Amino acid sequence: PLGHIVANEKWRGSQLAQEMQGKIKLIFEDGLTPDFYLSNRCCILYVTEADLVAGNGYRKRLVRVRNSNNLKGIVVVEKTRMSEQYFPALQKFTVLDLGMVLLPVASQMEASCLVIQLVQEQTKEPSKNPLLGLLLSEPSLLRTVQQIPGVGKVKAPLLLQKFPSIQQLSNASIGELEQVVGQAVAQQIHAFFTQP
Amino acid sequence: PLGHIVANEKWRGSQLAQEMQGKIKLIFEDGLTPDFYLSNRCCILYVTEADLVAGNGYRKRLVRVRNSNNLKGIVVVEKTRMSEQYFPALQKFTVLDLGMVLLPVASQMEASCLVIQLVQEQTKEPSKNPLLGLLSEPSLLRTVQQIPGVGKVKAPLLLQKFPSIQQLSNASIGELEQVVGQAVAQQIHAFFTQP
Amino acid sequence: TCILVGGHEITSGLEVISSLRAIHGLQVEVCPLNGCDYIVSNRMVVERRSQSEMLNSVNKNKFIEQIQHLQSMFERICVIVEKDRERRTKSYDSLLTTLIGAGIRILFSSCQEETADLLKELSLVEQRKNVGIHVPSNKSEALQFYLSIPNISYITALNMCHQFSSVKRMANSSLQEISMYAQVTHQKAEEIYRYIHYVFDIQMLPND
Amino acid sequence: TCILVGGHEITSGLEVISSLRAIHGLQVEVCPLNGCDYIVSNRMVVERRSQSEMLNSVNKNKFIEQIQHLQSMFERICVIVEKDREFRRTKSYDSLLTTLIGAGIRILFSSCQEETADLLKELSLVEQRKNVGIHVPSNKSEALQFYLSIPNISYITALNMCHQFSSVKRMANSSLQEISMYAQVTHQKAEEIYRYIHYVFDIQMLPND
DNA sequence: ATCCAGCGCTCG
DNA sequence: CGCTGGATG
DNA sequence: CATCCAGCGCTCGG
DNA sequence: AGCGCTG
Ligand SMILES: [Mg+2]
Ligand SMILES: [Mg+2]
Ligand SMILES: [Mg+2]
Ligand SMILES: [Mg+2]
Repeated sequence: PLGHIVANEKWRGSQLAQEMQGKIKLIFEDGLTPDFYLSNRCCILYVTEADLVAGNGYRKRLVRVRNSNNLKGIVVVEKTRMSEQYFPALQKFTVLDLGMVLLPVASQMEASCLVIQLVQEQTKEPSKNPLLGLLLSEPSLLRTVQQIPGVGKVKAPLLLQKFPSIQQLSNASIGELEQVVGQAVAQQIHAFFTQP
Repeated sequence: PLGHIVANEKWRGSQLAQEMQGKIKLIFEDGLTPDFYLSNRCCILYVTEADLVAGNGYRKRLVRVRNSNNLKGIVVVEKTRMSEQYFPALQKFTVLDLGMVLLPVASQMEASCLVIQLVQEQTKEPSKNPLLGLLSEPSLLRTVQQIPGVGKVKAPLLLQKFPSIQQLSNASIGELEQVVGQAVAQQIHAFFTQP
Repeated sequence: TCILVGGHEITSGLEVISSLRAIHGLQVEVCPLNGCDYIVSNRMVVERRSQSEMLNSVNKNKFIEQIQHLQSMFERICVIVEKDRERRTKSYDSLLTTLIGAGIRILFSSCQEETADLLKELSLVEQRKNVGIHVPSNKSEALQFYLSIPNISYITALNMCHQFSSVKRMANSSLQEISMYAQVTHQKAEEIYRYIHYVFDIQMLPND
Repeated sequence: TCILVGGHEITSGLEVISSLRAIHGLQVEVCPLNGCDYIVSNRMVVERRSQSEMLNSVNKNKFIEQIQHLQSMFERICVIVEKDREFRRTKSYDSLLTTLIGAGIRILFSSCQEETADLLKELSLVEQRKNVGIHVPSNKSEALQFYLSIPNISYITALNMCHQFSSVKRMANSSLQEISMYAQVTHQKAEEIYRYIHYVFDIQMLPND
């Protein structure tokens, strides 16, 4: 749905549902295993303090979502002082076993402001995400060739004029080198490329 | 002796003795266990390539010198390509067991120019050796600025009222509150008493 | 299992480093890495950031550029958001959602010991994808040369130094050899191969 | 047996560091030390210098100032002159060596990083036998930075303070003798620390501004 | 067999 | 600030 | 009672 | 130099 969130009935009038009002619209619905749906293919699995204290009851649902095709789960988990001891074990499971995204929250209040952002990010085009959306090598090659002992600022360009690639430079005889840089620096270059 | 080196006979006309000519004077002498004497109390024990290849025959003499009172030995050793493998074992012995100074040389030529310096250093007064010869206020400002809550401005106010680190450390929250806010007082108090 | 740590981590990560050695039994080497915290495998780098660093919006664009640098050299990037030693913003949530949308994995840690634990777990996964670091003085000039190659990581340069008997042997290698010996992707071996075969032209530079 | 290595040593000492761990079985920690290479004990620091660094007369005065700084915090200073990786002597080089000898700075010579690590280990053993070795294993981070701010004390001295005093207040109320024993410093050095913590600050000793 | 000039290198 | 190669003896 | 700046500590990057 | 917190 557009500009909307499909929600599980159980969040009717919760602090989460309350703080999202006006910011974002909630279509409630029954029989849903996941807590929310941001789009058709991205859902949320809210794990509460109660869920995490009890044991590994939360996991059943997480397994279903990951093993569903046509669907991805974002797990949001209540990381309090009470629960923090159980969080490592959950995160290992959620992130490293199942491969799913996990976001801790102190409270439902925080999960409100977080879920608004996830929805703003989904709606955003992938280009305007800076971690989704060619050069002259000449400058780099000067610096690479300057790592050869004997070769500085002045000898680097002279060598790349006669031997125009690193490969050709690497294959150059002492004789060919002597013409450009003289006997000593020729030996240094030759030694560098061939020392086993 | 003055401006001089007492030397063992065996160095008569060696490359070492030759390169010291003009620079420094050599009084030769027989029956000496050590190779040279710079002063009456500082001597040299030259260990040659031959000495180091053979085994641990060199050590006997080193032990004598260390165990002499009224005498200190500088061991100079010929570190060539040949000898380099044996040098670790010597250095362990000379420097770490016996506590004596060890100086490697490639050749006698180098030992010439080295021994001239040792003699120039001995003759020098210990003051002109730079490795022989403040208000705390600025530091204390910086120390007190390591206390969380306390920066440039609060540091001097605290040291005006609690003029030493000790007194600052013993200040009550009440005494702190007069100088800084209730919050920064708690930070300071917490810092000094947190076990 | 080997892991490389940036030298800068000794100013804030001493318990991470020492746990990794002691508790986890990894070979841990502190290295002069330029622009990354933990190299966990040939494919995976891990950035470690305190909550405060993530909250501080002054750090947002700098972090994003750091992740962009790391994207050119590594296929898998993980951020570990570590709780500060002894309050949440839109820009913090915004950064997290940005990272999610670019498939940058996020992990949360309450202390340096737990960071070390995550680093170890991440180490294990990568070992099972046969992209782990395999390493053990006359090859020092060669390393600095390989590090000069654009958009390659320290471990890629190290692999080159370890695997090619000589620099010439490296520069005459095939794309496939570079892929295997330097332990890089096809795309990445292609970038290295093009670089080494690139025909320098002095007239592409300015004069004075 | 523990040894602290300056972080800067990873730019030239990687085989020293890893030998120490692997071959010699020391606990080796790479630390943000300010102005020294190897802290080998509470009393002993080791400076590592290549032949080239020692030959280069541009480095002479700077080296001597380095040794002078180290003299205010350490009783035993060793220089290891390590051969450059794959040497003509100068007067200035010989002059430096003779200077160091005359001030009882111990000198050792090494042909490679492996041999440097071996000397560092031997030096570690001697010091262990003088019961001045480093004894260490951290929500005491503020406290460390405070102790490091104390003038003319080394990183290990500040670490000892952090480890041994339950609180900063306990440190600042300690006797000279306690500081000596807990911080593992000499009488003279404990005296300098005690005077510092009891020093009566006077704002009028600073400029007005 | 010798001054120096240009360069690479190190360092601040 | 040392080293190399080259112009000047 | 709920705010609004202003001064400060802190971090960061020149 | 810009940013968050305290009276
Ligand atoms: Mg799925
Ligand atoms: Mg070069
Ligand atoms: Mg004696
Ligand atoms: Mg402060």
